[PDB]
Amino acid sequence: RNQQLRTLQEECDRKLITLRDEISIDLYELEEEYYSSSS
Amino acid sequence: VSVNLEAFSQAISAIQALRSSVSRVFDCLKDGMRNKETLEGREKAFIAHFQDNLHSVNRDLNELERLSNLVGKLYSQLLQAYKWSNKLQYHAGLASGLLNQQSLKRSANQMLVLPPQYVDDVISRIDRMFPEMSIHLSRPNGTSAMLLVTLGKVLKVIVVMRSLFIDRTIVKGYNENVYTEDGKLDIWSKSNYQVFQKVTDHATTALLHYQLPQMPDVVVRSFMTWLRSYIKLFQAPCQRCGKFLQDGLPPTWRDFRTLEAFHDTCR
Ligand SMILES: [Zn+2]
Repeated sequence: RNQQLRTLQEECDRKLITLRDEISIDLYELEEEYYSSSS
Repeated sequence: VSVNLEAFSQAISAIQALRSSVSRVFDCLKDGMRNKETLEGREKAFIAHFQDNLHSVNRDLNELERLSNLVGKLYSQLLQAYKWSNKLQYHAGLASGLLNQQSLKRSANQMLVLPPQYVDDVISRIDRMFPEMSIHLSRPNGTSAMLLVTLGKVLKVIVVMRSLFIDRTIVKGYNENVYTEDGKLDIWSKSNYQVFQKVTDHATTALLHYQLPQMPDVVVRSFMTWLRSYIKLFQAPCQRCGKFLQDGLPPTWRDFRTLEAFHDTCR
């Protein structure tokens, strides 16, 4: 039971970390676009 | 070796100087005394010029003797290409320096994504040089690489990158535990001493200062070049006040582009 639950936890954390990195790159692009907007 | 090249060119100019100074002695003696209004003044001028010329001959002979004490020991197409290659290389170095000092580019506009393998290759290339710095990459949180740069028995720098571009740095002392309880890097800490908090501040200005827009290899290489100069902490005195200690601080400021020690109060 312990080993199965540890594997599920590790899968969830790898998914979250990769999500954070991709969202961070998108945030960088959006920050450049929004702050450098002329308006 | 290059020192023999410089000593030989030096002594070439020494012989030319000796020959011309001897001929200058005899040429000024050929003309004879000039007029120069006051009689006392003309005697003084002639004597002074003759004495100066003789002294210059003696100095040139002495310099030639000193270089003697210090001296050590189809085919034309290849040498012509060699000479022209060195000429083009030096010409291009000077012209590139003059032009990138004064660029006229105002904006990038007209009218980050990298494999982590590339980051490891770049940082291992930097770690191969500077034999007193060891850089140990790890990735505890995703693709953002975290670096421990140890530096002599002096520093441990924790550099937190983001896509092969330095983001944050924390400088701690040698003994200081940079690891947490679980043996991961302590990315968020301070260093219990005044000196290393000052060097964290100077390192953040260093990563704000060395900013090329596109190419990041020059940035990390130049940051490590600047960081390497901190090995003479606690040994270098300040180049403004001479002393080692201002308010109990060593000179924590290694100046960019001329790595000289200063207390930050001495700017
Ligand atoms: Zn000072």
